[PDB]
Amino acid sequence: MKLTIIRLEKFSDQDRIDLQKIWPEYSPSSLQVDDNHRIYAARFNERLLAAVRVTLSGTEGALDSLRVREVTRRRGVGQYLLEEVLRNNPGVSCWWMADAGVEDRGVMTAFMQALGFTAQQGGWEKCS
Amino acid sequence: MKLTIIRLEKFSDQDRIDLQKIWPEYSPSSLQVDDNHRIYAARFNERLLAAVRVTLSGTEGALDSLRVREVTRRRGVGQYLLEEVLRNNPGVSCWWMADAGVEDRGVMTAFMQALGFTAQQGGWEKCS
Amino acid sequence: MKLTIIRLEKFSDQDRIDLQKIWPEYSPSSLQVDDNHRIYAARFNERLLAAVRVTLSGTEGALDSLRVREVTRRRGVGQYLLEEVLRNNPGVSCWWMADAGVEDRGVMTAFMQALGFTAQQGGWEKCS
Amino acid sequence: MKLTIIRLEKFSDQDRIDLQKIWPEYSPSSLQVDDNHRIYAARFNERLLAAVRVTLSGTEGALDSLRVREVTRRRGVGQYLLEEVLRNNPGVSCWWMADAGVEDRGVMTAFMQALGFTAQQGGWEKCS
Amino acid sequence: SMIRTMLQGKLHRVKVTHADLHYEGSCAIDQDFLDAAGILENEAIDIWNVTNGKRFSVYAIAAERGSRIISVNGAAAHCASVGDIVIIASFVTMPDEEARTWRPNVAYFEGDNEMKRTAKAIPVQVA
Amino acid sequence: SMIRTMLQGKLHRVKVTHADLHYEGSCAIDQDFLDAAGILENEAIDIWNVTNGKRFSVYAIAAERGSRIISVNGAAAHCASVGDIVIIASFVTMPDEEARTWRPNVAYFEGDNEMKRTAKAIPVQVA
Amino acid sequence: SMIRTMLQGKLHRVKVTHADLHYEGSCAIDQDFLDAAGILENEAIDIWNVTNGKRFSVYAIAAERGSRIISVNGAAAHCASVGDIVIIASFVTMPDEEARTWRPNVAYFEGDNEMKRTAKAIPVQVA
Amino acid sequence: SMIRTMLQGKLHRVKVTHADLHYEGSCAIDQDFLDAAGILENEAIDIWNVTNGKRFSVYAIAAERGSRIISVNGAAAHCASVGDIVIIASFVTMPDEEARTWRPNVAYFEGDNEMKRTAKAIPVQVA
Ligand SMILES: CC(=O)SCCNC(=O)CCNC(=O)[C@H](O)C(C)(C)COP(=O)(O)OP(=O)(O)OC[C@H]1O[C@@H](n2cnc3c(N)ncnc32)[C@H](O)[C@@H]1OP(=O)(O)O
Ligand SMILES: CC(=O)SCCNC(=O)CCNC(=O)[C@H](O)C(C)(C)COP(=O)(O)OP(=O)(O)OC[C@H]1O[C@@H](n2cnc3c(N)ncnc32)[C@H](O)[C@@H]1OP(=O)(O)O
Ligand SMILES: CC(=O)SCCNC(=O)CCNC(=O)[C@H](O)C(C)(C)COP(=O)(O)OP(=O)(O)OC[C@H]1O[C@@H](n2cnc3c(N)ncnc32)[C@H](O)[C@@H]1OP(=O)(O)O
Ligand SMILES: CC(=O)SCCNC(=O)CCNC(=O)[C@H](O)C(C)(C)COP(=O)(O)OP(=O)(O)OC[C@H]1O[C@@H](n2cnc3c(N)ncnc32)[C@H](O)[C@@H]1OP(=O)(O)O
Ligand SMILES: [Mg+2]
Ligand SMILES: [Mg+2]
Ligand SMILES: [Mg+2]
Ligand SMILES: [Mg+2]
Repeated sequence: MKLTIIRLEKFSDQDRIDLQKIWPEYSPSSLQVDDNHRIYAARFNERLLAAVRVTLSGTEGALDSLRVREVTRRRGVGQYLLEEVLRNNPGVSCWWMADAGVEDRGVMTAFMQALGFTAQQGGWEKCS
Repeated sequence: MKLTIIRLEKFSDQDRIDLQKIWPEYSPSSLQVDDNHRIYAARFNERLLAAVRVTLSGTEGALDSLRVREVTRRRGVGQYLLEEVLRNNPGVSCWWMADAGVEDRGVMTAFMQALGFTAQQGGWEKCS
Repeated sequence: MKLTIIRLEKFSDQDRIDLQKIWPEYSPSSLQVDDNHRIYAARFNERLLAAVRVTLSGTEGALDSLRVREVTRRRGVGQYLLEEVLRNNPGVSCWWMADAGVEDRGVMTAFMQALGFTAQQGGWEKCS
Repeated sequence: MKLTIIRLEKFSDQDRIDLQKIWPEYSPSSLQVDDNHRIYAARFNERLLAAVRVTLSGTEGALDSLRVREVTRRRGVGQYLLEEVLRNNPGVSCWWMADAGVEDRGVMTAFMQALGFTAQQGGWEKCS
Repeated sequence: SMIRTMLQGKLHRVKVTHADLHYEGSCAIDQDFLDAAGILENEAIDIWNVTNGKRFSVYAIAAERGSRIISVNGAAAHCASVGDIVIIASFVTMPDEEARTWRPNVAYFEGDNEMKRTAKAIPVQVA
Repeated sequence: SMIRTMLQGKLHRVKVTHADLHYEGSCAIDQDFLDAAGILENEAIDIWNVTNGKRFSVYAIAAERGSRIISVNGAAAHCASVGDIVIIASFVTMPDEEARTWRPNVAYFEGDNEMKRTAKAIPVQVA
Repeated sequence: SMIRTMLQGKLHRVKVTHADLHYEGSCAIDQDFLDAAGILENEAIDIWNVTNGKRFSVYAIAAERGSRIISVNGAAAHCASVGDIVIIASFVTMPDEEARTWRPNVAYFEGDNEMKRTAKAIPVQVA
Repeated sequence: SMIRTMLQGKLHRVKVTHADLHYEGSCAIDQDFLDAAGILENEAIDIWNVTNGKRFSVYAIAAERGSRIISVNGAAAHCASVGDIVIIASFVTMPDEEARTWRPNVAYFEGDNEMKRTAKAIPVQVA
């Protein structure tokens, strides 16, 4: 089906294969999910194309490990994924993403700016 | 069906809903129709798009309350409606339309001129 | 069917109606046909579009009354009709067409020249 | 089927008719084929379009009688035929083609150069 | 330089007068009708048959002016019969900026191919 | 000067709200939907019907803004029924060099023709 | 800058000589026939089958000059059989002003693909 | 200024790997295959199905390079099944003088979508 942003609470075997391609550096389990430690992913034609980890602390929220599969970059997947994460967590007024693990900080900055985030020391913030 | 100009002698419930959209200022009944007090309307795909009231006094005829739904303006509906009113009342040699209620007199004038009417004080005349 | 040049030996009722349109000045019978007095016509989609009378005297042949219906001029009907008349009468080495009844002699001349005929006094000749 | 390069070990009647068109100067039999004396041909839609004779002597190989039907020249048939002959005889490190019978040596040279062969006295060589 | 494909004109609900597999393949149309819709002799046209649902593409040829003929000829005669009601359309291409203001040539018919109205626009369909 | 034919835009999985053989032949589309996909009044469109598999080409006309109408009218009503789920596409032509960077106007729908998302690209399908 | 789609040429009532699903998809046409109708190798063509009513679009490839071949190959062989009588057409685009004077390249056939006539116009159909 | 429609390229006898009505409507093609035939993401393509005879037009989207995917998605999945052998073609337009020397981009496949050959011409079919 069309590109859809989902919150992953249980992983199918296909989700595990796909998550391994998105994040070869993690080996899940290792991916504990609960009410405040969420994984959102972008699904298209029965496959995951991108994922992000979200940590919620009420009005403050943190994003890490945002990656879109290289093969499908610059097609609006990353933008839609973050837009949907923000829309589905309307209680958060301040979002932080650290620059950890980012392969190309200048591309990340231009993406984050497109999404309304400000560049700060160590990462990006959107604190409406 | 294709755009068709009809003379309304009885109103269906759909005609009443549509006439309310064309003329929200009238609340019919209030619309008495008889041999000399006629309503012509433009119908397209089972809906009325425009209507006009005609008062006949033999060789003299009067038009009032000409309105085409804003959504479908500048597609020849108003022109066809008046053309057909004139063609279907060949005994009338002098037609009058007063400027009453007209929202934009300069647009009305340009329309009426396109239909062969002359601008006069208080309205428009075509008196062949 | 496609444009076809036929030699008419018997006339159907449809041929009579069509021949009347091609030649309103003749009223057939009046059109005697025999071995040396032939009528060739151009047929398209079950109707005659053009006709010509041919008189044969062995190695000499004469054409008269060539007319293509005005509605279908300048579409190669006249050319094909005469080409086929010439091809189907290979024994004739000298052809004559008189200028009788021709409505526009300059158009006729340009047509006849296109078909290899020379303009002479009183008509056109092709005498290979 | 699509253009395919085949090694001919037995000839159908159709292969004989086609080979006669490719090589009218040979009258097969006369075409002995065995392990070292091979005929490769280009087949397209159930017909042979081009053929070449190959003589193998281990690491040395010789080509003669290369001809593509004139009707289908400059459509990549000759190139594909020789490419496939070379690929299917990977043990040969030195190939020779003599200039015998070639109708237009300058066209042959430009073809052979396109295939990586060098022009020499009496023919063309590719000796990797 | 983005080019749009736009409805050029249409003959709305003409009736087929002739349909014959042996006539020369084409759709022959009264010249008056061609002029009203802006359709040219030899132009590609699409035919949508309201009676039987078939949709097919051919090319136009002229029929005698005033004959009211709509003749579906040749292989196309598999797709329509005498008395079928058809829509005949032609499409043109133009640049995007011209397409935005384009007005197609529409002609409407009733009865035995009597032309009732020509127009330059189709109204908006309301709820 | 090699010219490509490219998807201009599409309405993805809209539902047919009206289908009537007697309505004027066309597909009438809510003006908001036309704007989202970049489709013009009078433009040629292709319709691919997911419910019944039929594929047909017609032209667009406008329906009242906000009505959510997708009305398959005239002969086209042989090809779709009320409640069918369709994809409506328009194609444009442009030169090869422009085609390489072209981004189509895509709009996605759920429910009763509620527009959920607009986008400028379709992702890559992975194994 | 309004561009028309016009009949470029046609092969009228040629007979299919070969039809094989395993041959390379295309319609192969005697080069003499291509020349007569102005059809190019690799050009898109429409085929209208008078025998069975099927209408399909493919592309032309050349067959040996003088072979009289009309070979319907590959998937197209689902749409025609040996001995079927077909019309093969190609369409070009040109500006409106050129379209008005355009003359298509028509070639007519009888028997076993014997070319009987070439022409530059189709007559008017009369009542 | 007479413009021809020419075969741009083709994927000859690829096999459908996926066919799903619920996938986003399109035909997704391994990027290597698109490159070999010169087909662009978002370009209009025709699909001719050798297995079942169906002929349909859609648009291309990319599939992961090296996946060998040919995915017939959405409404198009009514027209093909997994394991069907299809020809996928794209057409471009160009002026007559360029068309005469045009060479299309052809790619040939066997087995499980293994690309065997690319070429720039189709041979002449002989008697
Ligand atoms: C274990 C771990 O995961 S640690 C985290 C590791 N993550 C990384 O290293 C990030 C790797 N990069 C990515 O995953 C992606 O490139 C992302 C997330 C930065 C962007 O995702 P995409 O889906 O490619 O971006 P998307 O198409 O939605 O872009 C939206 C906008 O961002 C901007 N943008 C995106 N990519 C770029 C680029 N390469 N250059 C410039 N601007 C860009 C543009 O404004 C673009 O809008 P536009 O295309 O209309 O111009
Ligand atoms: C209770 C009561 O009803 S009181 C009466 C209230 N009525 C009003 O206030 C009138 C409101 N306006 C309208 O209803 C319409 O705008 C009308 C009747 C004036 C025109 O109806 P339309 O269907 O839009 O006009 P139509 O498309 O037939 O126009 C015919 C010609 O008129 C002229 N014309 C129409 N609208 C305009 C315009 N906005 N500007 C300039 N000229 C115009 C043009 O010449 C046009 O021909 P063209 O399009 O070929 O250029
Ligand atoms: C009772 C009786 O019938 S008496 C005889 C009465 N006959 C007449 O008055 C003749 C009336 N005119 C006609 O019937 C026709 O106009 C004809 C016979 C002259 C020409 O027939 P058509 O079918 O129109 O001509 P056709 O299309 O075959 O023309 C062939 C060539 O002739 C020339 N030609 C034809 N018409 C014209 C013209 N109007 N102007 C200039 N050249 C012309 C052209 O070279 C043309 O070739 P092209 O179109 O490739 O340029
Ligand atoms: C009994 C006997 O057979 S004796 C042997 C007799 N043989 C001869 O006389 C050879 C007759 N000629 C031929 O058979 C053919 O013309 C051949 C074999 C030379 C070439 O075969 P073709 O299938 O036409 O060539 P092909 O299309 O594969 O050409 C490949 C390349 O060669 C070159 N080439 C081929 N033909 C020509 C030409 N006429 N001019 C210039 N270059 C050429 C080009 O580089 C071409 O690549 P390109 O088209 O991308 O430009
Ligand atoms: Mg992306
Ligand atoms: Mg209007
Ligand atoms: Mg003529
Ligand atoms: Mg060749």
